[PDB]
Amino acid sequence: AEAKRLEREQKLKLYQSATQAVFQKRQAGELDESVLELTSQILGANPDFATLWNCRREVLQHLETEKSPEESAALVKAELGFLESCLRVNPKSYGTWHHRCWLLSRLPEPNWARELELCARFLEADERNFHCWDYRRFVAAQAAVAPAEELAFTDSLITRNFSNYSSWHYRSCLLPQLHPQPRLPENVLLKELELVQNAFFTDPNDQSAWFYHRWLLGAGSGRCELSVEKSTVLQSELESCKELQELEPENKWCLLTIILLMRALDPLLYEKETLQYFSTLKAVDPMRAAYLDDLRSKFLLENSVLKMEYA
Amino acid sequence: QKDVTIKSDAPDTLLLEKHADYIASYGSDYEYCMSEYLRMSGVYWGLTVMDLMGQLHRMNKEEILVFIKSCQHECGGVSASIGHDPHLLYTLSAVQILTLYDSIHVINVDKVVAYVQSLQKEDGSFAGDIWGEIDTRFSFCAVATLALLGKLDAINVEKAIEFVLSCMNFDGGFGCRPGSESHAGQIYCCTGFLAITSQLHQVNSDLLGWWLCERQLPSGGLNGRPEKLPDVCYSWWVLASLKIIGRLHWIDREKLRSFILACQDEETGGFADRPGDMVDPFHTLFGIAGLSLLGEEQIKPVSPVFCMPEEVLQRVNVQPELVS
Ligand SMILES: COc1ccc(S(=O)(=O)N2Cc3cc(C#N)ccc3N(Cc3cncn3C)C[C@H]2Cc2ccc(OC(=O)NCc3ccccc3)cc2)cc1
Ligand SMILES: [Ca+2]
Ligand SMILES: [Zn+2]
Repeated sequence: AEAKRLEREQKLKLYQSATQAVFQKRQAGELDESVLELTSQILGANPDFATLWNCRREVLQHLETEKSPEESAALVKAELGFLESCLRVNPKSYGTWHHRCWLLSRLPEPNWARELELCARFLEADERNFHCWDYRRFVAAQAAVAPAEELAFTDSLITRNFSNYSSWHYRSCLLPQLHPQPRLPENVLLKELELVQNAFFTDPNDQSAWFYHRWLLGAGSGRCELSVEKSTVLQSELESCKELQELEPENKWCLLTIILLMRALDPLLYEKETLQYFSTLKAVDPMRAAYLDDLRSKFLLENSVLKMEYA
Repeated sequence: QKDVTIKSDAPDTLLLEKHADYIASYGSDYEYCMSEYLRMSGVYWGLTVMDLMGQLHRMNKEEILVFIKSCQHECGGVSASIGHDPHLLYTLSAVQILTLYDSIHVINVDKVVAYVQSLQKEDGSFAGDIWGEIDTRFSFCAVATLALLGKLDAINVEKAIEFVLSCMNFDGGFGCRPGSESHAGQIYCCTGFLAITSQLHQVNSDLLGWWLCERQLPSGGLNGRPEKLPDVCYSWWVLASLKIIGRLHWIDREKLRSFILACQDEETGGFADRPGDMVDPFHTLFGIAGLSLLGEEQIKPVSPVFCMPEEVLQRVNVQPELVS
């Protein structure tokens, strides 16, 4: 108690004094290496202290004016190591990741392949770190990496383990890029439906696949236009979800998906079953009862409009 | 599945008097000193929660107005504290505070407007400061700040709208920048932005509303994205968003309230992020603001857009229409 709790009033005084000294130096116009020394001591533990990242940038901008290409190149490499060490301690600080982007954005011949590996590494540590995924999209653009390559990266990440919301999200942005119009092609859609279906039949409790599948369900051309292949694939998904329902009667995602599939197939033909599935799902997921009633009301309106369009 | 189990001896009643004591005495300490980099926002959280509880008078108006004036720089931007650098985040917080106090002319309003205007990029986005970080959080800071000053026309609104809509995702939500994954925090900023700019018709309320209502875990608490732990601030980001888009009834209010109450500290006062953890004024604002949106009678009505008392916004006449 007395050792550790007391220790931080000593740590506070160091941060207190180092911070004082940084502002002293800064008001003096002393844009030198001593500020880099002092800020390294504070930013390691406290990377959300934005003003100190600004001081580092001011120092580096100044020093690059009065140092050689070699000395400036050496400062940049020291800055990359500092940044990596900071990210190891706190991989979720906005300030640290932005400083890295700022840094890499102003280099003449930056090494983007290396940066893509830093990303793959942090993403092994935490596959959901959105700062890292954001940095990866930044690096992919800067290095003009093709969508196909990033698509190959997501697949590998899909199958090695769970925690895939971030990787499915990235796929949802990449797929439209591989077929860029001013709505996926059915062939692409069918392949995606097969991949996602594998995922949620493998791990039926992970919501990310089910969310993505709901999107794919709307991403096509309409039920009036169902190919025999798409019709058959959706009917097969329906039967496979009913199978899953037998094994996992309290799995809410498969029940919701059954309703969505019946909609995608034939709203009026499956009207009776849709209504039955709504009662079951509401009993299984009572917190979503209000949502489920509103969705049901929506679907009934849709059905009424279909029935009135009758000849 | 990732959830917190609320132990049965967790608080189940609203301890208002202890919270006002907590905030009134806040800043009289280790954590205080280390959060100087967000001080202006810290002051906004304290003043706003006190004002929602009718206790604003217990804070130091005169001392806050001097602090704010000293935090405006020559560029017009406001810093979090004396000596720190200007940023949209603290410029917003300062303007919110001066709005709570009807003291906007404490600062140079023309210069704040020029500062905000200067941070907009060709694609319509906003940087948070001169160092260029782009985030939809800053699109919200910019138009919220300008809405409160009656100066929304000062920026390129159509371009700003285009940028925010370019951050909309497959799931109806929004991230930091184009292509970024949906996160409750950014959803809150972007729906708030679309409220201010009158563009809620561009949101898919049924789709986004479902994503948001699926944030509620068996515990009653809301998380910020799939497969994460619930907490009190996420509970505000999600509920506020749902209210803006007209779908607050898609969550279980009574389970949420119980979660929020269980985050209170019965002895020290204030709220923490989750039950039994260390309180702070941030989660205290958001717990309190969350309960008010849920209907709690002892708390003034709060704007889901500005996270300020509705009566304050009524007085300045900035009350954006919500979906329903
Ligand atoms: C306790 O350790 C931390 C960790 C991170 C931070 S932070 O600088 O990155 N920031 C502030 C923050 C403040 C407190 C307090 N008191 C507590 C947490 C916290 N966090 C950390 C956190 C919260 N929940 C999970 N975590 C890990 C993050 C962050 C929160 C924050 C900061 C600025 C914000 O400002 C705005 O978005 N403003 C736009 C705005 C303003 C008013 C109304 C509407 C929108 C909002 C939230 C601060 C302390
Ligand atoms: Ca007073
Ligand atoms: Zn939180």
